[PDB]
Order: sequence, then C-alpha cells, then structure tokens
Amino acid sequence: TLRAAVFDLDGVLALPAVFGVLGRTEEALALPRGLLNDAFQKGGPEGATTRLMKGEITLSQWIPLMEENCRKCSETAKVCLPKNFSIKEIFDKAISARKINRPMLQAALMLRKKGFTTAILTNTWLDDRAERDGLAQLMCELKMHFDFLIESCQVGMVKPEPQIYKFLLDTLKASPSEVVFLDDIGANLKPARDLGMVTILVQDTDTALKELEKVTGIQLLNTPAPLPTSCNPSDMSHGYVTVKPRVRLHFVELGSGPAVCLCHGFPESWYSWRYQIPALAQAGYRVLAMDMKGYGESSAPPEIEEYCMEVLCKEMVTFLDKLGLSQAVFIGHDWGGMLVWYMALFYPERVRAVASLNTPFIPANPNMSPLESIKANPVFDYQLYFQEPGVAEAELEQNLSRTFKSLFRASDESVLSMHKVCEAGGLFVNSPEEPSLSRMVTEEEIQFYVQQFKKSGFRGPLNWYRNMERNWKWACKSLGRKILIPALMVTAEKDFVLVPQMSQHMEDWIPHLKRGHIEDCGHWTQMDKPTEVNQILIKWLDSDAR
Amino acid sequence: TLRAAVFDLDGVLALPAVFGVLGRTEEALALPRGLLNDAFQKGGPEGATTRLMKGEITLSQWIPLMEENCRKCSETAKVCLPKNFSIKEIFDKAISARKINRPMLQAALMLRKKGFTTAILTNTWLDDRAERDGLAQLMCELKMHFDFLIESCQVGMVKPEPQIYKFLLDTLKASPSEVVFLDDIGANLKPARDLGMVTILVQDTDTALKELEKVTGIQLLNTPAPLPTSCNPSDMSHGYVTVKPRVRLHFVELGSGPAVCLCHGFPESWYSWRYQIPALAQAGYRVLAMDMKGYGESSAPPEIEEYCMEVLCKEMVTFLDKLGLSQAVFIGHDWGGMLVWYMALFYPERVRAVASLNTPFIPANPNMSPLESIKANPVFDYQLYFQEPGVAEAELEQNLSRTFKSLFRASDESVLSMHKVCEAGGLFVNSPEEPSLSRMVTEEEIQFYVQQFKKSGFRGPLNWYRNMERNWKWACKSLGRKILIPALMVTAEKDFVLVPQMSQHMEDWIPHLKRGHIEDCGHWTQMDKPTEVNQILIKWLDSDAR
Ligand SMILES: CCCCc1nc2[nH]nc(N)c2c2c1CSC(C)(C)C2
Ligand SMILES: CCCCc1nc2[nH]nc(N)c2c2c1CSC(C)(C)C2
Repeated sequence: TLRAAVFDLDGVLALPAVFGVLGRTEEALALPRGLLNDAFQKGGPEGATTRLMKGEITLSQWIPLMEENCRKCSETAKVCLPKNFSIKEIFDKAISARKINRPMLQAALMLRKKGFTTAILTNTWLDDRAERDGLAQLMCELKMHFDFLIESCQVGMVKPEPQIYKFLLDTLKASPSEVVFLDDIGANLKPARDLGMVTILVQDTDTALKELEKVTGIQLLNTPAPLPTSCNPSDMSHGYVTVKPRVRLHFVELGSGPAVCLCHGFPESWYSWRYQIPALAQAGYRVLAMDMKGYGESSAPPEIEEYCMEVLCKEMVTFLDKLGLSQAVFIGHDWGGMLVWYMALFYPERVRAVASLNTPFIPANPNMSPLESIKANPVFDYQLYFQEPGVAEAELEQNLSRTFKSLFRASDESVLSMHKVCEAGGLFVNSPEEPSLSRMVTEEEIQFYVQQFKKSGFRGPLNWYRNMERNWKWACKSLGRKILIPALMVTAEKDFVLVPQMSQHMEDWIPHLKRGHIEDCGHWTQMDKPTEVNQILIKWLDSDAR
Repeated sequence: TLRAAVFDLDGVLALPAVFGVLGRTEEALALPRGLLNDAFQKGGPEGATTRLMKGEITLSQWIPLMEENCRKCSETAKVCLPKNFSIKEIFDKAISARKINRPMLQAALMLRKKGFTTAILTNTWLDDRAERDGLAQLMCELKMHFDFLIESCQVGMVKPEPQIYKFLLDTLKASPSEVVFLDDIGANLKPARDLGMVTILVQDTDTALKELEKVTGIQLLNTPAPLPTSCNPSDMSHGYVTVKPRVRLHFVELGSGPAVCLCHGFPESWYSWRYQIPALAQAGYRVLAMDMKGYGESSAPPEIEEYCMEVLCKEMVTFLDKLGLSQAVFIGHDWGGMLVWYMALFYPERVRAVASLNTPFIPANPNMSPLESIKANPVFDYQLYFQEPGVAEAELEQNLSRTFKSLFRASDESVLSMHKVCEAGGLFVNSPEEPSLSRMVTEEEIQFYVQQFKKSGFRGPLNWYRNMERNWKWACKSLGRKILIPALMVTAEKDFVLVPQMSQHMEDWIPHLKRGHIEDCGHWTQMDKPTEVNQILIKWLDSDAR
C-alpha cells in the first residue's frame, strides 16, 4: 500500500526537458547525431557532468569543460562545430524554456491532499549563471508543494548510484514498497525498481498519469479544476508596525516586486485573502495582507472615533512611512474597499493603483444626513442595528463558530434575512443554532476566524460602521476631486447589499475606470470565486500597476 | 526663548524652487515677463491655484485650468504661446529637478538634536500625476526628520491666510514667540511676523543659516560632518518567520527594491546595522536586517549542532522560501560574513550578490584539523576560550553593561589584551569593572544590547564558535568550487584579528572579486566608520547588485 510519490524534475515536473536540447541542437545545426549528447556524458562517473551533478563544481566552471568535450567529440566524428556555438547560450535558453508541467504538479498536489508524502528527487547543478534567478524562481514555485526536495548537487550523490535511493527512502521514513517513483530516464528508474519501489517510465504525461492513478487508485486525470494555493498561517512571514503609541498593525507578507496592500472587510482577517496571497506573489508582487485596525493581531482600541475613515487612512499612510514605502497598490473588499477609495482621494501620491471588490465609489450627498441615506435603502438596515454599542457585539460574540458559519456562505446557501433586522432583533434570529458548513470554507478555516476574534471581539470591527457622520463630513471635502489614478471596480452579481448597479455612475468621478464582473458570486468574493478574482487582479496589476 | 523651527518646502528645504520655473520658462521661450507667473496666480483666493492648494481639486484637474489662464494672459499681453507648450511637461520637469537642500535639512536635524520641535509647513497639492512617485519619495525622505508635516491641501487652509498660522501654533503647542519660521516668500512670512513669530526671509541658504544660528544661538554652519540616520527600534517594521518547529527568525524591514539581507556578527544584533538600514533603503533597496539565530527576538536553541554553518545556511534558505524571495543580496560582518560566503558557495541561485565586512574567504585545509589551524594564530586564542560550554557564558553574562562597553570600542580605545586569553582566565580579566563609554556608542545604544541579551544570553551566540570540526568537514565539500557571482570584500585596517592581509589570496577562489578598504577602522566596522561603509556598499550595490 503506497504512501509516497517521488518525481524527477527534468522531463517529469518540468517541460521541455533540458536533456532533449542537445538532440534539438544537433538537428538544428545539422551535426552528427548524439554528438553533443555524448560530449555531455563524457567520462561517465568521473567526467565533468558527474562532478557538476554531485556539487563538486558549479555550472560556470562546467561550461568550459563541456565545450572541451564538444571539441574532442567533433574530432572523432570528423565534423566541425559552427562559428559561434555557445554551450552557455544553448543552456540559458533551454533552462529558460523549461516550465512547470502543470498536470504533473496537479497530480502531486492531489496525492498530497489524499495523505501522500511527496518529494522531488533530481540530478541538478549549483547554478551561478548571471541568469540563475529564473530557475531559482521555478524551484521556489515547485518545492512549496512537496514534503521534500532532494537535489543531487546538495547531497553529493547522483542517480543512478544506489546510495541516493537509500538516502531517499531514509528521508521518506518508508519501505521501497510504499513508494511510487516517476522518471523519464529508464537507467535512473532501474535502481528504484531493483529495490521493489513502484516505478513509472514517463514519456508523455497523460500515459504516466493513467499509470499513476491505476497504481494509487486515486483519480488524477480529468479531475475538476482545483482551487488556487491557500495559506497556512504558521508558514507566513508576520509583520508588525507601531503607527502610534497605542496602535500596532499586523500584516502577512509574501513575494517581491511592487507593494500590493490587501484591505479586508467586515468582519474579516488578513486570512480572507488566503487564495490571493500566493497567486499575487507568484505573479511578481510583494503582498502585504493586513489585519485591519480592530482585527486579529492588530490593535483594537475601544473608542468609536479611532475607526473613522480619516484616522484609518492616516494610520495606513504612517504604515507606508514606517515600512519605507513611497507607494503601494491598495486592494480593498467591503469596508476595506471603502478605505481604498478614500486613500485614492486623499493620498494619490501614496497609491500606485486602487482596486475595490463589491464596494462602489459613491460621492457623499451634502444635502442629506448619511443616516437618512442609509434609511433610504432597505438592504442597509443591518447598518442601523450596528449603531447602538454592545447590541451587535452581544449577538456576534455569543457563539463565534455560529457567527462565521452563518455569515460565510455562498449566494445559494442563504441563512440570513437582511430585511427588517433591528425589528427582527438581530442578524441570526431566524438562523439555526447549528448552521451547516458552507462549501466555501473548511471547519479548520472557520476555527481560525473563531481563534482570531477571541482576542478583541466585535467592538473595534463594529466601530467601522459607527462613524457615518464623521466620514460624511470628511468625504464632503473631496467633492470637487476626481480619481485619475489607475482604478479597478469589481462587481459580484449576487451581492444583495453591494449590488452591481450601485457602481453604475462611477465613471462620472473615475473616467479611466476599469471593470471586472464576477457571475454567481456573493458578498464573500475572495473565497467564493478565488480563481476569477486572481485572474481579474493579476491581469489588471500587469496592465495598470507596473 | 525659541523651542520650535518651522520650514517651508519649496525654496527652503527643497531646491530649485518649483515657483521659479515659470520665470525660467518665460526667459527660455522669450515670452513677456511674469506672463506665466501671473496666469499661475490668476483669480487670487478664488482662482484655480488656491483651490488646488486647499485640496479642493487635484493637480491633474488643475493642469487644464492653468493652460486656460495661460491663454487669457497671452491675449491681454498680445503674445503667442509656442506650438507644443505643455504645463504638464513644465511641471513634471520642475518637480523632478527639485532636490533636498541638504544644508537646510542638516540645520533642521541639528536643531531637533538640540531639543527643538521641528515642522514643515507647506502650500502643496494632491498629486495624481502618472509620475507622482518621485515627489512621494522626496516627501518620505524629508518628513521622517521632523515632528510635523503640515500640508495646505490636507488641512484645507493656505498661506498667507492666518488660520493656518493659528493651526500651526496649536499643533506645535507653543506661543508665536518660541517659534522661528523660514520662508522664501515675504508675503507668506508676514502673518507669522504679525503674530510675533521670529521669521527669516530665505533667499540664499547660507545667509538664512547665519540668521538662524544668530537667533537660536546654535552653531549650524561649518558644522563637522554628521553621522548617517540611525534607527529607533520602536519605529521599525518587525518581521517573524518560523523556519522550523522550534526556530523563528526575527528581522527589521525597511524600503522597497531588491532584497538585501544583513547578517551581523558576534555578539551583535540587527541593531549593529542601524546606520546602514535607512541609507540602503534610501538608495532603492528592501532591507532585511536579521537577528541571527541565538540572538535578540530570534529563537536561541540550547544545542551546539543547531549553530553549525550547514544548518544556519539551510535555515536562511527556508527564510527566503517562506518570504517568497527567490534571491537576496547577502551582506555579512564577522560570523555573519562567514555565513555569507558559505551561502554563495552552497546556494548561488539564492544569492543575488555576496558582500563581507572584515571576514575573508579562506578555503578549508583538508590536511589540518581546524583546531590545529586556530592554534597556529595567536590572535585566534579567544576562539579556544570559547570552546568549553558555560565558561565564556559566565564571564559574558555576569555584567552585560560591562561586556558591551568593554567590547564595543574603536581601535584607539583598546581595553582588551586578545593575547593568551584562556591563560589570563578570560576576555575582561585586565579590563576595568566600570569601562568608560566609547565614542562609537551612546549609553542608550549600550542598554539596547543589554536588554536584547537578557532574553537568551550568550549560549546560542557562543555556539557559533563551537562547530569548528562540523564546519570544516562541510566546507571541504566545496573545495573544487569557485565563487563566480558578484562579490565584495571590505577590509578594516585596524581589525587586529581579521587583518586585511588575511584576505590577500581571495582572487584565487573569487577572480571577479571587488574590494573596499576602510582606514582607521577597528572590528566594529558598521558603527566605527558608518559613512564610508554606506558609501562602499551603495556604490557596489548600484554597480553589481542591480
Ligand atoms: C444574504 C447574506 C448576504 C451576506 C452579506 N452581504 C453583504 N453585502 N454587503 C455587506 N456589507 C454584507 C454583509 C452580509 C452578512 S451580514 C454582514 C457581514 C454584516 C454584512
Ligand atoms: C582589541 C579589541 C579588538 C576587538 C575584537 N576584534 C575582533 N576582530 N575579529 C574578531 N572576531 C574580534 C573580536 C573582538 C572583541 S572579543 C570578540 C567579540 C569575541 C571578537
């Protein structure tokens, strides 16, 4: 009974295989067959290539010894190498052309999901080329999905020597019979066979995957589209910045490139962005996923005025100052989406680009009390229930598990009756005591919000809705302005409070505005449609954020 | 008696003044005098420029209303504007040409050092230009040095209206008589005068500074060269990453751009890099100043083998993995410098560039026990005193204040007799009980190391010297390799253990090696010669790190 799957890198998890480049090079240059491919394996175990694969030497030291072996090989064949034949150029292009074999990674992912221990075992080199970063990036993207990465150059052993196989088994803490082993090279596959490991010769991925599901009994081919990579909180870099004597802001940080600040809504977490964080970092961005003031590991002062937009925006500017960031692209959802529009209106020099999910930009009406405006919309009745301090806190803090289970549900799992809320006496009055688990979330993810909300509760989060007058007065100062920085508005078809039609007049104030629209998406956008959220944001970030 | 100094931005802290660009534009285009300069002040308090300065409108909304005012002004003068006259182009270039007036900032710095409250009061706009980042960067660099930044567009008030002056005084919490006020515009200076504030009309900086020192009684002109900006720990972004179940690594993070990982030596802190952190971030780098394993807020496991180079390097790779960083330039000093060379030898794909202060790269001798090699050098005797667990801990942990005061001193403040150390019975045996304060450090900075070392002590730090055999064996595997990635070796003339001549054969293993040499510099390089350390590193980073 199998419990481990092992994959080769070249020709297995990564395609096209770098090896197959000496063959294509011979064919393109009209050189004798296997001329380059054997100058490559010149001297077998004592040759330049074996020393490279054991980590005796680096790739840069290796380039000229391979060139030498290419000279000698041409001599014997009686042929001549071009004019500006370059081993370095051949290898740079081949390493650069090699991409992840996505269906192979998906199968490894699925096996690890179904309890398997997964590992990459590869014959590789110590890359010191000026362009080594491209490969380093690929190895970082691949490795995160596996329990182990065994590189020949780092262990001083090499396939097909049998000690690397015994090394592999020892690191797996398993007998050869509990192990599937995939390799595109028959000779490297043989010692694993000889030990009794289940082996697959990988030519085409499809056939290799049919063999893999046959042997594991796990469906890997024709599988439904998987969810994007999520975040495990204990594996993240956690950041803390004091913005004022009593306020510290917590954030999760991943990737390099332009700073992208993620601003969650009510009553959320940095964790509401779990499906966006690895995707945005992978797309070449430095992700800063905030725990907004009043939430998680961020400070939660009791005062109502501490949560008015003016102070929240000012603390976000200090946050950038303290981090030494002249700018960040601000991406908000719900209350975060509202903050994000104000950051663009009051601090455009600090915002590279602005994006909102569900929350539209609507200028304040100077001829109407914000309380009158909230009363004019029946779906906004919950906002009035939130006004009186302690009331919503008592209902929301009574059973945290029930709270998040009742809130965090897709548009087809409706448990709430957002109508006549203060009259009904609360949000969960017609709601079950033990709500079923939504398909959007696991029980584990619910317990994370439960644990996060145990520190400060709902007072600070609810205080975000308790500054309607202060926010209105402050917003009225921006009524002559327009948003002329790059901006994205993403609507969710099934958000029944922040309806897509609420965003219809936005180009009157944001003429260069770009849009996104998600169908069959409720209020909890990020976890409802993670795949399309990422697709819309990455595409917008690459076109308008730089 | 003065206690506050207030500075205008344009023409005072920043030069050349943006205003003086309409004048230069008229002169270059042979247009009638003050034609542009008055199209600029068209409508006075009710005009387009006043609305811009109050934050009623943004700079992008303003561009076309100024162009209009330029049309009307030409009409009356009977002249014609060029062909492709551009207000946007004129302003982009002028904002971009404007740099910090360094002597003015130095005087503000000195005044704040001598107990003054400093502030910037400026008539500015809400910048939403595609190129707004350049100015945002300048404002971030300037503002950090002041107690307050009062921007007209953010307060809705404007100079010369007297409410901004009363606003300024209220924010300062001081009477007009305790305030110096510098402005290049006589009309903006007048209401401050009228209130009884001490005022300076700033034409040339030199005359303005002579007036400023006359009025404050503080020397600001012909002052010795100041030290670089340091770090206040409570104002930094603090980062935490779990690299393995029991090891978490702490780091300080500042700036944006390519990742630069700073690796301190023995017995130091992330804080040993205090003078480099703001400078490197200012030079366009994302600084990650580590608390190395066994130090400060990082985990300090008791085990000796937890501090061998192999594991320390492996944890640094995991650190990059968890942060989503494919690479970082690694800059080390002392033990950090040693780690930095090994990261380059074992993980060149993860190191953008490698730099060491004082610590040379010397290949391991396979024909000699590392203990025999340490014995061959009399100055390395302290390393043998460090071998026996508990001994050096007892002496180093007895009085922390005495420890750091005795260690952290320049080459001309010698208190230690590094000779026959285990024979003498310790490091501080001939050292005073109450050492004088070195000129390199303040008492406050000493108390920071004292507080940091109270958590874990010297066991983990000393364990770095207790893996000589393990490190040697591991290093012997890299003997066939060469360092072919960009590298910098910085020698300190007066380091009497890590002598400059120890680095003499480095090009045999690092052929493309670049060098730096600091004269009159002891072992504590970063705090001994901060100005030249920064100059050497920035220049090397810009030429070789990208
Ligand atoms: C039918 C269930 C829809 C859920 C839903 N939609 C929304 N859209 N915009 C909103 N602020 C909002 C909210 C909820 C849940 S109650 C609360 C979290 C307070 C806000
Ligand atoms: C004369 C005082 C010189 C100070 C000095 N120089 C050095 N150079 N290289 C070194 N590891 C080192 C050390 C010291 C102080 S003792 C200790 C911190 C253990 C190491």
